[PDB]
Amino acid sequence: SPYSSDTTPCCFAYIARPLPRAHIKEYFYTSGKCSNPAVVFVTRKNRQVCANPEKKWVREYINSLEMS
Amino acid sequence: SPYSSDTTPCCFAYIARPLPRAHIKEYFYTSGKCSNPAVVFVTRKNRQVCANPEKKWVREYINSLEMS
Repeated sequence: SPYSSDTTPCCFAYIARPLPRAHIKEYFYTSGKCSNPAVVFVTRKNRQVCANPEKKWVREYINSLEMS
Repeated sequence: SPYSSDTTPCCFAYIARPLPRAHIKEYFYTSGKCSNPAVVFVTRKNRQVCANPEKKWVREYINSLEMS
């Protein structure tokens, strides 16, 4: 191993309500050292949220962020 | 469950070298949704590090932080 001496962002919950696209700084996926793979929406307040890719608005932000 | 819709800080690595007590803002333990329970030293740069309680300097910071 290289040097993964840091905590791992593992999200297991899934907020049913969507978040404000005006406060979603950046998100990212998480898995491997987690019970299940899920998305993580981080706002500008360093607030990490858990979102499942099986929603209709979750993949909406992931698609609006990773544009072409 | 209440509302744990956030990522979980799970540390599995253990830095062999100690950290600078002049940059250790605050630390905390982590477990439950993690493969193993470990400590987490967070500096002022929002840098989360993993430290095991089986070291000689790790419990040193945890004891110097949770004074009486």
